[PDB]
Amino acid sequence: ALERELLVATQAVRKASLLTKRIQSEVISHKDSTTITKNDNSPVTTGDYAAQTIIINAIKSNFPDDKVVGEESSSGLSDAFVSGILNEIKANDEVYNKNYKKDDFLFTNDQFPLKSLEDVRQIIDFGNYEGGRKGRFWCLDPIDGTKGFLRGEQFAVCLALIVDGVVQLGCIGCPNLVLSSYGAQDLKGHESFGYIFRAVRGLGAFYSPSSDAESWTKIHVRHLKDTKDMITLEGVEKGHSSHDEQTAIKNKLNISKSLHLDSQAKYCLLALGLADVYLRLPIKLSYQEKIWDHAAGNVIVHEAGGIHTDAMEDVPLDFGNGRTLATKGVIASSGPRELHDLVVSTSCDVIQSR
Ligand SMILES: Nc1ncnc2c1ncn2[C@@H]1O[C@H](COP(=O)(O)O)[C@@H](O)[C@H]1O
Ligand SMILES: [Mg+2]
Ligand SMILES: [Mg+2]
Repeated sequence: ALERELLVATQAVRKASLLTKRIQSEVISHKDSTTITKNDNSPVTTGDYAAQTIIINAIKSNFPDDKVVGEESSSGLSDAFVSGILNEIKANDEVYNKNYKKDDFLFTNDQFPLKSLEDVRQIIDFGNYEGGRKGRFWCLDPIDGTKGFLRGEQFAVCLALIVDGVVQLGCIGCPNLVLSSYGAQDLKGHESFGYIFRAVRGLGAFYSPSSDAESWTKIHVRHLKDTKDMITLEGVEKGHSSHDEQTAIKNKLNISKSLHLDSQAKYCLLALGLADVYLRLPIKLSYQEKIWDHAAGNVIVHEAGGIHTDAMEDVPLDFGNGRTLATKGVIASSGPRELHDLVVSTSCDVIQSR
């Protein structure tokens, strides 16, 4: 089920994963001409746009009518900037086609050739769908955790397919994820551009070194019994979640181990069974989480046997509400239900105690 879509997603993320891994230090050193500030003061770089261009152009070459909700827009980009996006794509093509070309797979075609600056603008702007309750659409965060990317640390390339408001397929590239950093083993070929994790609803969750992406290894959450032995997953950026209220949850549950890292790589480590609880409580309750920050991990965690809800009500996340989630905060865990509900009710109590 969804065979073609899974192959398209996997290769699109794979090619964008090599580009963003390759760019990381060039964008950092040259963080005066490749980094733009958006209306909410968040950063956007040549990497974010190049990854969006590669993945939407692969989607459209294979599925010409498909709808895409992508984070970025080309509005306002100068020609000079868009020439830099094209150049990075072509430079990545020269490295990528030497080693990793996939037989019988097209990233571009006659209709969407990805040759000109106008092609780049058009492709980026096919990500302007607003989502919603009915029908099939793609959901894309080209670089999830751009601040992690700019710190030379973790970031992810995230794509999902949503159908009738439910995530059916997810694919997350984590180009800089080294599993030895945590407590685990790294697989053959992980060093060039990290790992790809993926899942289709009902068919399990799997991963592979990005450079391979042919041999897939099944993953599953772990099942620890005592919260005192568990490990939390939290972001690094203090403005993305309430770290002090997450510390209160940890103290109440006697949790003393925590991993901080940017992006939906966090969901991948939960799905691999390397940590137990992802916490993301909101500092301000007016914030609405973007669907592209959670859709790919939602199906991956579900298929790995975990649970995924908001941070207060303990209800499933609804990916049919448009570009954002109407609930407050996000919490995911290895389950079971008793563990998950203990974490979420503790979160609701801490938030209500403000
Ligand atoms: N005020 C905020 N609250 C929650 N998430 C945010 C906020 N500002 C930006 N983000 C998201 O944080 C995501 C990365 O999450 P993370 O790396 O886990 O901290 C980005 O893709 C942004 O959409
Ligand atoms: Mg951004
Ligand atoms: Mg992003």
